[PDB]
Amino acid sequence: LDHGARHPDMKKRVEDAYILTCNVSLEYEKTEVNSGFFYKSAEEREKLVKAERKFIEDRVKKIIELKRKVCGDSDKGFVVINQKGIDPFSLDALSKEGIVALRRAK
Amino acid sequence: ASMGTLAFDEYGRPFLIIKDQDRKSRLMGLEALKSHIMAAKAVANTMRTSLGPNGLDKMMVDKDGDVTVTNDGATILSMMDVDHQIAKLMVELSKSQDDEIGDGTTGVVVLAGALLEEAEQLLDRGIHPIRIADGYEQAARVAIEHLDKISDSVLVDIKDTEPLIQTAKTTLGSKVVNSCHRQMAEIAVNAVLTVADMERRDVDFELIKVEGKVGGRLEDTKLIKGVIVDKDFSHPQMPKKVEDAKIAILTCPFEPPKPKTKHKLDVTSVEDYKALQKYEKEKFEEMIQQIKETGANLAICQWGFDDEANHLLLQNNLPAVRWVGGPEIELIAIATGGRIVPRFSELTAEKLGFAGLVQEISFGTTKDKMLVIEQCKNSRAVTIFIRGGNKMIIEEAKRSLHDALCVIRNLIRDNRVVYGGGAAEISCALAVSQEADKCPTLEQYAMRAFADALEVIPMALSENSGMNPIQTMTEVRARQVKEMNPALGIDCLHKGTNDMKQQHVIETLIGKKQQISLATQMVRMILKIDDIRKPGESEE
Amino acid sequence: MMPTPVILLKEGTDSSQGIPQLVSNISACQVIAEAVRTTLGPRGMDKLIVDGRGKATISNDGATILKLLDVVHPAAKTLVDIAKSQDAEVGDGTTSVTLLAAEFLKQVKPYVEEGLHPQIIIRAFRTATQLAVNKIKEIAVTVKKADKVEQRKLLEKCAMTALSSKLISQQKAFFAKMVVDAVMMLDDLLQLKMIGIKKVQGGALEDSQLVAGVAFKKTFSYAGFEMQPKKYHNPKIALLNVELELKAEKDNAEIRVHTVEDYQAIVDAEWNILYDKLEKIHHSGAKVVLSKLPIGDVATQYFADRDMFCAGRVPEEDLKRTMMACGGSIQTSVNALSADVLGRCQVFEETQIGGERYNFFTGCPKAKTCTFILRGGAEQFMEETERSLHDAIMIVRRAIKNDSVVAGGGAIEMELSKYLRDYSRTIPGKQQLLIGAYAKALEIIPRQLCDNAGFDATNILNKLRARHAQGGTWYGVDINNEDIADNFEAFVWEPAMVRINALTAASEAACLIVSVDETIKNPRS
Amino acid sequence: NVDNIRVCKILGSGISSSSVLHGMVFKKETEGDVTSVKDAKIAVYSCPF
Amino acid sequence: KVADMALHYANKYNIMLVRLNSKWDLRRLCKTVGATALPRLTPPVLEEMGHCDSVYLSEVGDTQVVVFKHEKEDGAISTIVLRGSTDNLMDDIERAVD
Ligand SMILES: Nc1ncnc2c1ncn2[C@@H]1O[C@H](COP(=O)(O)OP(=O)(O)O)[C@@H](O)[C@H]1O
Ligand SMILES: Nc1ncnc2c1ncn2[C@@H]1O[C@H](COP(=O)(O)OP(=O)(O)O)[C@@H](O)[C@H]1O
Ligand SMILES: [Mg+2]
Ligand SMILES: [Mg+2]
Repeated sequence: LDHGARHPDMKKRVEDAYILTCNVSLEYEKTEVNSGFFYKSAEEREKLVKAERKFIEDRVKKIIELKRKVCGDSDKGFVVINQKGIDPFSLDALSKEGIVALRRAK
Repeated sequence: ASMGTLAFDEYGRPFLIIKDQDRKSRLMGLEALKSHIMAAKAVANTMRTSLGPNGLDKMMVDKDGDVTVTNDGATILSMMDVDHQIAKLMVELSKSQDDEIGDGTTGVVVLAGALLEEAEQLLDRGIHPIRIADGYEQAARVAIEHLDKISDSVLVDIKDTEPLIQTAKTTLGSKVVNSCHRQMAEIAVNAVLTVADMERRDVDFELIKVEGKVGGRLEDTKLIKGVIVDKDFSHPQMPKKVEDAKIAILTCPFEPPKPKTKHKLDVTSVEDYKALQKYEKEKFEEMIQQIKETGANLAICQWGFDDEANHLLLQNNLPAVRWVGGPEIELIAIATGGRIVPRFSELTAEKLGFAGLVQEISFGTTKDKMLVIEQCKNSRAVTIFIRGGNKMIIEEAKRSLHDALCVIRNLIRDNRVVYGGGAAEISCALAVSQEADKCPTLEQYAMRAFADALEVIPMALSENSGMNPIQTMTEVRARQVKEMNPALGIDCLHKGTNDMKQQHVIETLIGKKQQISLATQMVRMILKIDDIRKPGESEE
Repeated sequence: MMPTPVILLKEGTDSSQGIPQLVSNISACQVIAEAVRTTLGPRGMDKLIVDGRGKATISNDGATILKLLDVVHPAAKTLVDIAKSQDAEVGDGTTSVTLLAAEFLKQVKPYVEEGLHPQIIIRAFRTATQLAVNKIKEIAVTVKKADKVEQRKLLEKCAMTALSSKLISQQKAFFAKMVVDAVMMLDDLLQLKMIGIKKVQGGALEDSQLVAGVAFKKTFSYAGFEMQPKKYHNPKIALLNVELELKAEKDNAEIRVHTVEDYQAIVDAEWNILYDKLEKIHHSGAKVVLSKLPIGDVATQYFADRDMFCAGRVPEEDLKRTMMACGGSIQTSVNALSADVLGRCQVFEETQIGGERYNFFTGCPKAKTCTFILRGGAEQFMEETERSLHDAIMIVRRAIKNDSVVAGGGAIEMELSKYLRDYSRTIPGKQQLLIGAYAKALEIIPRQLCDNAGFDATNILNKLRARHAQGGTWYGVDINNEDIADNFEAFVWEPAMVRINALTAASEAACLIVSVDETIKNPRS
Repeated sequence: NVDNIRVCKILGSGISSSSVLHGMVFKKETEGDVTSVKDAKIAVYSCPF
Repeated sequence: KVADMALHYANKYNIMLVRLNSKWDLRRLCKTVGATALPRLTPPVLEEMGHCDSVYLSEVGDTQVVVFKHEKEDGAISTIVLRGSTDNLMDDIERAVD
């Protein structure tokens, strides 16, 4: 592939690898029906900011759960090739679990 | 004598050094000094005809064809479309003299021109320009010391204003408003003394409102110890005169309140519409009632108001004025002793200003109305209201009165005076000549040149009055030498005596000192320039 | 030359190769140096440059003159670059660097013509420069006494020497005392941004003053400002970064109400927010209020009613200087306006300064800053005064960093030339001619001083050479006496690092110019 | 790694005054009032402050 | 960017602020100090905290610079401070260094 991992802390070489070929957007997506956010205080804004990433974090967590279930050791590894982009938040979340991921594949 | 350098290499290869060097021009050495001196001499000779009581005016035309007849040297040089850099330096010198002093903007230019002419003669004789500048600097130091020595102190007390009147008259003698000479002098003195800080502090010129209106006569110009406003009463049926008015200065429009933040008031039922209409009506009624409760007689607003408030004010016997400017609001608050109130909720009787008389004034067959607020208790703001036969004399009177105000301000800052008419110049030239005798030979030429340049003011004054310059100046100098009297000058008005102390020709000492200093440093700066690099592009 | 059917480089490419282009480069450097020759020494003159816009600039500083010249010659631009480098690192001697580099090139031009290999010239320049720098470090006069009075005298003498070449040379003692006093108040870094320089038109040069505090121009006062008192005898200053106006609470804030009572409550809430900020400021005990952000008319009238002073849109640098002088803290929020965050000055006043209104903060005992107020009859007059004071300030700062001085007026360079000639007398001979040429080129500065002063350069140079050979390290050109004199006893003092940097930069520029054999100019895009 | 060697070009004092620093140099100022730290505890945020 | 309120509250707590515009410089600083570029304003944990012997503001020539200096003769990234009298000369020296 003509591209590599976009996270600086990502692993550069995986000996034994499990391949997860996916076409799921792991970056932030806007609602099709022009949602917009309404709040009245800074704490409400913080709660809305934290809760607006729940949808993507659910799929990232599903990937993490699959990773932890397949291999409970550090010997093997997961390479995630995604046809769609991955935002830096999900990239960091995946990197913290020792998963190398690729975005915007052909 | 231009194009900089042009060699194209000893080997025939291109030799390009400076961008667009083939279209640029330069001057070096004594030629640049000669050109600068020529330009400065031309400017000074043009300006020297407008010096003294017999000086003549210059009719200045701008880009758009507007015409300003004026005698102020700073204005004359500011409105000129000069292109020479030395001319721009002369204009900056005049602007500096106007800024620091406010008077003597023409003497500085003539003095600088005479100094540069004498420097031209010295350079032709073969003296380094830096030596000339140093000699001029030390001669200026000697002259300033002599001016300090021969100065006289005057009283700046309100009880006796005669020396102040004489000084203002001396300032206004050369202007066209000398037909009302003592009247303008007195109104300027009273204006400056009214708005001033007693302990020799500054005088704030923005507490003086100088406004002019065409028509009437120049003699009709008067000092109003209050505020004059271009606005009038809002309702045409409101009374045109209020006696013992209790002013209510407000900065909030007489309209329903409106939040600054983006807001939307939702009406969802007929009851909401009824409540909204009732709220608007009650807001109008309550703002009118709040204004009336304080006992005020007049209401002054800055941001205007609508029809319901206007008719409610008329119905409640409350004359009102709208759309008054911020500076005018501040002046009214200062003069009447009231406080600026941001909203009706904070309006109290203690914040109401007091004006003895508020009147609306007509100006003939013009439909124009202007409001007069005067007869204040202890007004700390003053207004000068100028009338004339045409707008041009009105502008000239404005700048002449500004000169008088600046002169009285200088007197307040420092009360030491010297006697004009060229007497101070003659005494300074004599002192410089005496000091030159004790000086070594090399700087003696610079000292003598400085003295000769100082002597140009009496010659200009005598020539402008039709007398023979050299003979009159020599006779006055001889009389000054024979008997100890530094107050002998050029009798421009032909009053029969040369004693300027008796003629009451009085000038501020700091004005003369600033004249000499500024002329000296500008002459030094011009002399130190030995190279010019103009673009030479002749751009459109 | 034969026309190739397919040419190598694009059409219009100009190439010059060999000795002729090196000679042309040397001549270009001479041309650039000639434009700044007369601006050297106490008898130097000023230059006037007019741009395309017609705004003339008048300067005695070499770096400024070179920058205002649109030099496009690739070899000539090196002189401008090294002048800027000398101005950056040292601040004085921007004419000496160019003069020395051009003199080096002129001296080695005859040897370049006769086919001498440029690497030999470069090695000779490097050797001579190292020897000269070592000699300067060795013979620089420093005193190990550690006392305030003589250190201050040294600083004042250095400032006077750096100032005795400009239009303010008549008041050089006064301005040097001002500059030394200004620099001594900077705490540890001697930051230039802590020395304010305000230019006010109109007035004599002697009317210029240095305030032990901070001063800045009045900034667009609103209505009701004239009712505020303009003098305080022990004010507390509330330095702020706060918008004191009626405004939307936030850009993306929308208020939705469906009741007239709620409408009135919202209006009263906006007014209450503004009055709460104002009341907190007032109850903080401060009397003078300054802010980066605008202060509205409502706040101005509120402060006027409390006999307080307000000023909005004060520039960042002015508030920084005010904080350094008074010892407060710029607060973006007014919720905690304690006593330790409020500035304090002995006297605050608004006065008339030459047709303008200026706010004066004086009497600060712990001030780490200052503000120059410069008076003059013209805009360019005050600009050149500011440039001269900048040169003096840089010299004084460098002398604070290290107080090693050498006599000026060409004494140091005459001594260096004598030492270099003595060294060159004891080497095989291929390097001897080049080192002797370097030593001879070191004589340009006294010669230029004599030429600008109108002396006879040859006789003065002969006397200086004889005196230096016989003995006496600090004998230079005496401008006033038409002769030579001991310039150390005449207090013509300049820091040694000025000459060190000048020699280093001139040598590097000369070596870079000599090391080029081809010039290629691609066609302009 | 070749990229681990950084070059900072500062004009004025001749190439003989060059030096090697074990760290990094940024030609920039500081936002706050504090200008020097002796026991630094750098916390790096990629997000706006 | 740095907000005004954040800057004021950092000044209140004696915290030095450095604003690196380029992400490359931020990554290099993270490498040379040993810190992790956090994506939120959360306080750093012990492992993510960066350490340096001395951080200070200084002026070299006429340019204000911020120096991250290690006392030890080791680190992930080392910098070379090039002085000179001409920009082109320093460029040539940089080419030689490369
Ligand atoms: N009544 C007078 N008699 C003699 N000389 C006078 C008289 N009034 C003014 N002068 C002189 O005329 C000169 C020019 O004054 P004026 O034209 O009013 O302003 P400026 O000094 O700007 O030209 C002054 O230097 C003053 O000495
Ligand atoms: N009073 C003096 N007598 C003799 N030489 C002086 C005197 N003051 C300055 N110089 C010399 O004039 C030279 C030029 O200094 P200056 O014109 O101030 O700045 P620059 O070096 O940038 O031209 C200096 O090398 C100094 O040695
Ligand atoms: Mg006059
Ligand atoms: Mg100098």
